[PDB]
Amino acid sequence: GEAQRRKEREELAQQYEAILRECGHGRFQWTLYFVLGLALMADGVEVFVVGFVLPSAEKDMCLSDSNKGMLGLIVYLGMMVGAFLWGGLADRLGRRQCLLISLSVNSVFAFFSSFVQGYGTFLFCRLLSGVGIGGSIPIVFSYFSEFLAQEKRGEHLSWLCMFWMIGGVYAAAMAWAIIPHYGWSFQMGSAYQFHSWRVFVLVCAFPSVFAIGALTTQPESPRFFLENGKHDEAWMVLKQVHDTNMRAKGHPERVFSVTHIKTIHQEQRWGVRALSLGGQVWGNFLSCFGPEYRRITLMMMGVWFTMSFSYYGLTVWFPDMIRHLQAVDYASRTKVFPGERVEHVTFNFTLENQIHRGGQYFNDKFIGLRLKSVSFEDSLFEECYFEDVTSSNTFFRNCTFINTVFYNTDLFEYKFVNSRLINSTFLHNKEGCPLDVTGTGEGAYMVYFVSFLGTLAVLPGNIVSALLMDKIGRLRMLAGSSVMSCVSCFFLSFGNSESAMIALLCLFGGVSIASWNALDVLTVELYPSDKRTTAFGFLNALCKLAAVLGISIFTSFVGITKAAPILFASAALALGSSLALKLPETRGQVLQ
Amino acid sequence: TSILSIVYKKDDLIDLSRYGAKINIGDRVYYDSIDKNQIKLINLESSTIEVILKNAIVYNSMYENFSTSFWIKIPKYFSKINLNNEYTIINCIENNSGWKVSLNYGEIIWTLQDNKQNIQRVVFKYSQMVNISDYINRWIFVTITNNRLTKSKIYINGRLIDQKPISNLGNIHASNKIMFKLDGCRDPRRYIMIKYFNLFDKELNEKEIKDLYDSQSNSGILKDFWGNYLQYDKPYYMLNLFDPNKYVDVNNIGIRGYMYLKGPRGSVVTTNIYLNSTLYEGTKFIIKKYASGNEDNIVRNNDRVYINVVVKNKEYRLATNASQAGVEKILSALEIPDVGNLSQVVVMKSKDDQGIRNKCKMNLQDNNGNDIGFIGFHLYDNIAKLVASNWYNRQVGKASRTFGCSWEFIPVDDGWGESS
Ligand SMILES: *[C@@H]1O[C@H](CO[C@@H]2O[C@@H](C)[C@@H](O)[C@@H](O)[C@@H]2O)[C@@H](O[C@@H]2O[C@H](CO)[C@@H](O)[C@H](O)[C@H]2NC(C)=O)[C@H](O)[C@H]1NC(C)=O
Ligand SMILES: CCC[C@@H]1CC(=O)N([C@@H](CC)C(N)=O)C1
Ligand SMILES: *[C@@H]1O[C@H](CO)[C@@H](O)[C@H](O)[C@H]1NC(C)=O
Ligand SMILES: *[C@@H]1O[C@H](CO)[C@@H](O)[C@H](O)[C@H]1NC(C)=O
Repeated sequence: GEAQRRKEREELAQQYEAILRECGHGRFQWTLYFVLGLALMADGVEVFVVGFVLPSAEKDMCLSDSNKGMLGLIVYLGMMVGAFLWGGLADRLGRRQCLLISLSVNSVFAFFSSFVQGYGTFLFCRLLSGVGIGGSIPIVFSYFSEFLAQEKRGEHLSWLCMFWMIGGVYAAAMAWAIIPHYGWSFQMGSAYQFHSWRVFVLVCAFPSVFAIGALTTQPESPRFFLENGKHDEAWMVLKQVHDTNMRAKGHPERVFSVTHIKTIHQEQRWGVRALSLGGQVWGNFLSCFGPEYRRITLMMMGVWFTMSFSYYGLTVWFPDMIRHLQAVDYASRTKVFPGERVEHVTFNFTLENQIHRGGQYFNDKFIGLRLKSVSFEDSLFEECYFEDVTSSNTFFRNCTFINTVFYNTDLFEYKFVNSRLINSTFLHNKEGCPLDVTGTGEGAYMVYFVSFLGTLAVLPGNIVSALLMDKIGRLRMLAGSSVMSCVSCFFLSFGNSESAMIALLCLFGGVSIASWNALDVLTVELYPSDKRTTAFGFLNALCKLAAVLGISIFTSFVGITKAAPILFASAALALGSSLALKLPETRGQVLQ
Repeated sequence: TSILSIVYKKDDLIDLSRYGAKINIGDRVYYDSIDKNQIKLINLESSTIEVILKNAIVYNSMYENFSTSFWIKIPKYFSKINLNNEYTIINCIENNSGWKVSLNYGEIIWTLQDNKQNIQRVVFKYSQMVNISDYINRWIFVTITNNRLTKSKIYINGRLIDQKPISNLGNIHASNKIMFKLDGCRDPRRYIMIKYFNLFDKELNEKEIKDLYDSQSNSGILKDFWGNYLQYDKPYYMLNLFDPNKYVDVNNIGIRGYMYLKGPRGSVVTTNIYLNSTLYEGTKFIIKKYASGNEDNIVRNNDRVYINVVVKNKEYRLATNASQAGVEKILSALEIPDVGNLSQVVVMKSKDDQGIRNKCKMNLQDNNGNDIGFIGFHLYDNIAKLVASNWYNRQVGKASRTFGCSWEFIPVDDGWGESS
């Protein structure tokens, strides 16, 4: 029984490869390449939106700690759910069908989140958008693989990763050209406010809609039709491929010589259908852990987990380290004024990064002052008057206030730490958040630039892989790029300034891309066409879970030491390369 | 049934009961100008009151039940000197045996002690961190009952607060003379107000305590936030009981303008001494007599008055157009001579139809004696606008819960000590 099924599958794969060789490479392949490139660009854009809008949403929504981190991680949680779900569903519903469904869900919820005012609703909308876009990568790669002959499969598949970098560049450019315009205050509804980061979210949800629009005009992959017992539509799709290719070539007169293609033999209602779909998906997932695929699946799991953990940890750790260095410089530039006795006089100033200690102000009226990271310590205020005072990161510690009036000030109760107020009156307090939210100004600009640089770092290595995938092999490229990634992780210690961190981030991003391309091609080529998307989606869910763990750990390791992240990344990459070197070779084989 | 009852008279304090208690008063004891029956005691040796009963009415038994009642006003405690400073205000202990009532930071304590030096203490506690307090600087009706067989109980405003068994206590002796002075107060600027001190030789139950509370409450006269009499030509700040976190404010002057509820209120803080809400915010309301024939300035029930409103230290008049859309019609503050024929007359109500005392309410009526309705607030497009409506009267007729027809008048007082 098993032998007959294996023979049928092998013969079907061989005939399919022969048909694809007969049709050739041409206009149809490039058109589908661009369509799925848009589908992948949507995914590439999706991972930057929350990170780019957090500085503004934290003030526009009164975001505290333990809520910004969840906002950051919700996209990866949504991707982890969506990758598995759509990878499981694509082997039973179709690659194009599930791609349309998931992309439409992503577009709908990304459009909805652009107008949502609350936090829990924003978290839910972003989680559902991540669920929608989670399954873009596995479905796109398995869908593009089934239209390529064995002569050039790694090259044509690795050309498909340029669009992830293009999406990253697009997100960086949109953030640079949209977010800095803080003056935009469109008003629709008195209780609601429309800022520029919502416009950024809209423009970032645009590429998923464009991808759906491009995907409406592409046919289903013939291989899914053949596996599922449908031979007429598979033959029609192959004929359409042949006609398009040969019409582009310049010979629109030859005839599709293929007549018959052997097909795999096939052997309350809503609830029954859902139960059947769940059972079949669970069966596919369990067969992925079968006697034939049990070593391969475990090694693939290890490689995906290790490389995702290391890459995501590093790519989140680099901006955090840059920010920590900038904060250290800022705190090193702080000025100190120990002791000052001040008599009756009106006070006007805008102070940045100062500490006044041991002050004694008597009958001083502070009118219209902006305070930025200004701290008063050991001070005594008597018969003072604060009017039109606005302050951020300002604290009054060990201070005593007597007969003082705070009129039209945002000096809330959390800014008076270990302070004693006697007979003091708070009048007409300005509207503000109950707790500190910090402030981000011009320093956001460079951040976008940094991200842009990182994405540009991917540009060279990709090309090399695209020019060398079929010359050396997937295993050799994977190992030889993981080794360089480990070398860069060790080299990490030779940098303590912002420029050094930028150069190191660019180097790591430019080195790991070849390994990622090889991993994608290898996981495409190592699984049969009836389990390709299920396995790819499961491995992508594992990748997203590893990304979450790595992000959490490497954020917890910022500002403590530079040895723990280096050790973790180097160990994980070494283990991943070791596990990868034992995989089987798939170059020069039919897509079986 | 009353043995001692101090009541003001012509420049003296007289016992109403048929016992002729001898009362002597110090030279630094004050009397309020409007309500001379209220007695003010300061933290001075001279500010003293002695009362002397007869030898036939001295509490000297073991099975004798007895009760005391009075009205007390205690200002706010401002600084840290006041905690852990229990000071006696009324005393009747001699040879270490008797009864006394004292005050501590947010506490009113009643103490009994017998010949065996056994202490029984019944305490009422009120916080000082509340936004709006019911006891800080406001008149409080305190009644203490003692049944030697069962319990000693305290009652604040006619409701039970604390009770403690005293059956273990032995024979309680009482002084021939009763004290009224502040003893043991370290604060040298601390004073109290007491009035209507009554003594009974039996334990009162809930019914007698309650009807005594109504009898001594003077339900026929309006009261301000502090419990004093409501007076004409005196600026009052406005507080709404239903919405106590917003103050009455105006934006424009005239018919095109409206008065609304603007918030939130400020705060007055002294770092774990008090965290009160600011009471001197908004626009002051002055009451002008129109048809009240009484010579005094006291505002009584069913008085038909005018309501001036103080905006930027200028006096305007409350008025509204009787003929506009809807029953809930907006109120406005407009110039005094230009009012013309818009409705001005407001009837002050203190007690309900049955005579049960409630808070201050204002019923706007026109020149023809037709009730425009009670004054309250209604929400128009997220603005709490002051309106005169018949809806509150309809709810009162149906015995339903009215929403926002109850107001409080807060004059500036020294016991609050807020900076304006
Ligand atoms: C805290 O203030 C109270 C009340 O004073 C008012 O509020 C102050 C903030 C300030 O604006 C004063 O001008 C106000 O009159 C003080 O208690 C009163 O103090 C005054 C002294 O000016 C005195 O004449 C009163 O008798 C005091 N009243 C009482 C009931 O004691 C209080 O002393 C202040 N606290 C401290 C530590 O100074
Ligand atoms: C710099 C390369 C790492 C990124 C991380 C990631 O998830 N990448 C996708 C590319 C479509 C992938 N699954 O390879 C590339
Ligand atoms: C300084 O004071 C003047 C007048 O008091 C005012 O116009 C100006 O705005 C103040 N400075 C700042 C920075 O607000
Ligand atoms: C500052 O705090 C210290 C204790 O931390 C205290 O001894 C000192 O008195 C404080 N300064 C002032 C001005 O009260």
